[PDB]
Amino acid sequence: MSAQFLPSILVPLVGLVFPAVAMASMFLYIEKEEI
Amino acid sequence: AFTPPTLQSDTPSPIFGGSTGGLLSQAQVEEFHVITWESKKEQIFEMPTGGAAIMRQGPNLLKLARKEQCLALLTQLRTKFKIDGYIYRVFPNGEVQYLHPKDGVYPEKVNAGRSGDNTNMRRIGQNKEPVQIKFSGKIPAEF
Amino acid sequence: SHTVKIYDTCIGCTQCVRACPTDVLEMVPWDGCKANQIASAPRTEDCVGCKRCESACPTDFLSVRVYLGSETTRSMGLAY
Amino acid sequence: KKVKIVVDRNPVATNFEKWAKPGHFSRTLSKGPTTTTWIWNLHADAHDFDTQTSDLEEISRKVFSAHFGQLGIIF
Amino acid sequence: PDVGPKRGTQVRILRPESYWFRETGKVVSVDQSGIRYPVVVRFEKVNYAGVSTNNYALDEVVAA
Amino acid sequence: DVAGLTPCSESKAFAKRKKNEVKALNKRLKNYEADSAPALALKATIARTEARFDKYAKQGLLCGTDGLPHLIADPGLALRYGHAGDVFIPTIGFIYFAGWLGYAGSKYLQAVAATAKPIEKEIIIDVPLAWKLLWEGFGWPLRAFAEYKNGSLMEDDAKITVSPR
Amino acid sequence: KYGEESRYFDLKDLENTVGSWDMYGQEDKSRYNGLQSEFFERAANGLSRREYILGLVAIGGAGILAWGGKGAADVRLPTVGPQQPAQVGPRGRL
Amino acid sequence: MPIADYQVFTALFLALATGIFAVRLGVALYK
Amino acid sequence: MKDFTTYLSTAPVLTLLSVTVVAGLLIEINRFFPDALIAAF
Ligand code: CLA
Ligand code: CLA
Ligand code: CLA
Ligand SMILES: CCCCCCCCCCCCCCCC(=O)OC[C@H](CO[C@@H]1O[C@H](CS(=O)(=O)O)[C@@H](O)[C@H](O)[C@H]1O)OC(=O)CCCCCCCCCCCCCCC
Ligand SMILES: CC1=C(/C=C/C(C)=C/C=C/C(C)=C/C=C/C=C(C)/C=C/C=C(C)/C=C/C2=C(C)C(=O)CCC2(C)C)C(C)(C)CCC1
Ligand code: SF4
Ligand code: SF4
Repeated sequence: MSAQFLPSILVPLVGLVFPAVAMASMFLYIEKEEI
Repeated sequence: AFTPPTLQSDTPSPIFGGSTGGLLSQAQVEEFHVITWESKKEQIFEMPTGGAAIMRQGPNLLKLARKEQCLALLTQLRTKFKIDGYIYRVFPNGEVQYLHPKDGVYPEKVNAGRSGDNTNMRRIGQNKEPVQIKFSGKIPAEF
Repeated sequence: SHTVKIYDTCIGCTQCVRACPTDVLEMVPWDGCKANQIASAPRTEDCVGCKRCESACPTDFLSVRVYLGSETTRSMGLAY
Repeated sequence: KKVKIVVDRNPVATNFEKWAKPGHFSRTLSKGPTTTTWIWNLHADAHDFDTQTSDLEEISRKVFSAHFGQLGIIF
Repeated sequence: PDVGPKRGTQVRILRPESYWFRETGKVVSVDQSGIRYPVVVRFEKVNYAGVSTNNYALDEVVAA
Repeated sequence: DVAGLTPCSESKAFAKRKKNEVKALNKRLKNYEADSAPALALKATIARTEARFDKYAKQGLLCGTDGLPHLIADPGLALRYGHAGDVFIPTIGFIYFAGWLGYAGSKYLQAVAATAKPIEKEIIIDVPLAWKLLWEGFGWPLRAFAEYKNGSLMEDDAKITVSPR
Repeated sequence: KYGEESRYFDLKDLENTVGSWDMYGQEDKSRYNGLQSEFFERAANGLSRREYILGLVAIGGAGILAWGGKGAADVRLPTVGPQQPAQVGPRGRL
Repeated sequence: MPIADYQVFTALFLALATGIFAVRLGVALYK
Repeated sequence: MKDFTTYLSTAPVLTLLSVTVVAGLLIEINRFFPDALIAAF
């Protein structure tokens, strides 16, 4: 496939960075007291 | 001619060895309840939190978490030892609010002078249809 | 905080009041039944929703109804 | 005091009068089978001797006889 | 004199709420006071709560 | 032949199946004596198997490609090709017996419903009355048709309890 | 609480009647050496802000991407390595 | 003729723009 | 004797006896008329 390096960067981004960021943001938002 | 009796902090507590089913951290930041009764003799009774305590001869005070625990203990005292008690609600700031025997007369007995709160003058099937109160944060029972 | 309602079909038997475990109902004077008393729910904030009052009502249909709504620290029966 | 053989003579009569009256052991099963729940309740409390009587002596006697019946079945 | 049917008269229930809707029952007694439901009707069919008697208004029952 | 089915009499698979079953039974029989109990039991089983296969082939049953009998459940199709005893006649027989039991139960329930204590009559059945009603239930088709044409077999919709919609 | 006897309730001392005790806490400002304490408080100077401390965590996120694009290949991960031959399949397929 | 790397990069950029439009629609829906 | 006959008339006793009689009749029908696949009259 063209640009074999792309999956090695996108898979961890969508499975590790994006989920951690999304969970942290959701946790901080669902307990804001004043949204 | 009835006035809520004040809560005396000098009332001794029943003889109990301690248990893990007592007050937690909610009573420190939210509220707790206190039940005070008068016993004619020192006798063993069952606590709502588990175990057995001994109520002293005279005034007894017991602090519990929920109001249901106090009411259960009062029911046990009324149906087993024929003892009448008073329940109060205490807040962390230090405010005491009288509860259960609100007007000195038990709720099962009519007192003539209470508030007829939440008493519809219709039948259960005479409520408004759910489609007639759509887009309104109310149920058919509140009309 | 549940919604407790009393209807005119009540006969003033006072069974629902005796069956309440949190002291939410009480009997007040009335003139629509032979008992000359009706049930009321002045302390609905302490109602937990056990529906014990409905299991004790002898009228058909029930004269006392409990509609579970917004849950609070008291309605959920939480001691912690 | 003093262990001995204490027994009561002829406490229950032997007849089929109660065999034709299902639910005789329970007080709550006296209004008759108004609903099908009564049939299930008849079997769910047949061996609950604690509910059929408040006397410990009768409960013990029932347990002893039930044990004898079980032994006969095993035999 | 007296309102409603006499005691011991077969009546038919008209309240859809009632477990005995469209069913017949015997009039046990009728209260002679300004009561919303003064007609006491007994039934031979127990409801889900095990009750066989109920109170109905004068317009909630039909003779025979 | 109805739907590409071959009669079991001329079906080769049917004969092969019978031969294989008898062969297995004889193989099991070979490990015993000639007059012992297991030998007699196996011989009886062989005789029953042969009689069953012969009866199925003689009754005119239809066999498929697998060699097993097939039933025709269609009036007219089974009546014109001689297969009314497959589902038609059994349907009539069932309907009759089922209606007999149902009518007997209905009559018993209606007869005891007029008693001062019907629930006890339901848990403690009246043997003589039940026997008489069971006998009377054999004429259930005539009685049911008469009650239907009479209007007493049904209850008025206005007299039956219903939910509040 | 004024638990001098059998009284475990006191409105004037309601703080002690709800079990609000530290149990194990102890205030003491004489422990960590001044020279070592200064070094650590100095190392974690501006890292006490939510935005700045999150930045340190953001570095971990960059390391995750760095591992996939470089770290995984340097540890000779099987997924980033090569492949040997193949199979045909059940029937005449690929 | 397999797709080249530049094509994948262009597709990813267009997807980024589409995601921006999607987040804008989501924000509008939240209001 | 009346009580015994009343007990024998109860729902469980009558149910078991009826089921036993029906099962016995069916077993004997299949014993004397076995492998009745169709209604051959
Ligand atoms: C909904 C469609 C869809 C799905 C299910 C997938 C699934 C997948 N993609 Mg892919 N992708 C898509 C659309 C999609 N893609 C489109 C339209 C493009 C063109 C830009 C790409 C370009 C792309 C590349 C370059 C790569 C993948 C890769 C992958 C694999 C790993 C995921 C990853 O980390 O890459 C990240 C994916 C992206 C950065 C772009 C995807 C954006 C889509 C459209 C978001 C859709 C969200 C959805 C509609 C909303 C659902 C809610 C949900 C988020 C909770 C995975 C199996 C990787 C791979 O090949 O693994 C070996 C890889 O490197 N995709
Ligand atoms: C020496 C052993 C023993 C004894 C003497 C008792 C005695 C008693 N038990 Mg108990 N129990 C036992 C063991 C025992 N139990 C065991 C091992 C268990 C774990 C399963 C239980 C769990 C248990 C519960 C949960 C309860 C009791 C209750 C009771 C009391 C009422 C029983 C009754 O009349 O119900 C009626 C008896 C029956 C309806 C018999 C039905 C038999 C079962 C349902 C059928 C099983 C099928 C069988 C294996 C064959 C299958 C073939 C089938 C296809 C035909 C009674 C004093 C009840 C009580 O209220 O206590 C006061 C109660 O609710 N028991
Ligand atoms: C007098 C007995 C009797 C009669 C006349 C009927 C009649 C009827 N039943 Mg019913 N039923 C019965 C007993 C009876 N049932 C019993 C005892 C049960 C509990 C298992 C049921 C459970 C039942 C269900 C769940 C349903 C029906 C339904 C129906 C209707 C459709 C026919 C059917 O599907 O039957 C089906 C029959 C059964 C499922 C079981 C039958 C039970 C036994 C075999 C028959 C009774 C034997 C009786 C005790 C013999 C006494 C003899 C007497 C001399 C003492 C029909 C009007 C259906 C309906 O509503 O249709 C619209 C339906 O859904 N029945
Ligand atoms: C090995 C280590 C691995 C490291 C991995 C990486 C670690 C990084 C950690 C960083 C944590 C996240 C940042 C801080 C969290 C935060 O502020 O919460 C953000 C706010 C906080 O709530 C509240 O929202 C308030 C707004 S109001 O109250 O609603 O007005 C406001 O006060 C403020 O935002 C906030 O307090 O929460 C939200 O509203 C977020 C909800 C939705 C979260 C997912 C967004 C969708 C995906 C992102 C878009 C993708 C790209 C789109 C274009 C293509
Ligand atoms: C520039 C550039 C670079 C950066 C490239 C980058 C950064 C690429 C990023 C690409 C990304 C990240 C694409 C993400 C796309 C996400 C999409 C298409 C999501 C769509 C979601 C949809 C359509 C549905 C949303 C929904 C809606 C609307 C709701 O209302 C409910 C929620 C939900 C159901 C999800 C680098 C530096 C590399 C090199 C130099 C040039
Ligand atoms: S639901 Fe329970 S707590 Fe509420 S009024 Fe009825 S009995 Fe009382
Ligand atoms: S239980 Fe029913 S009838 Fe009795 S007092 Fe309460 S609401 Fe009235």
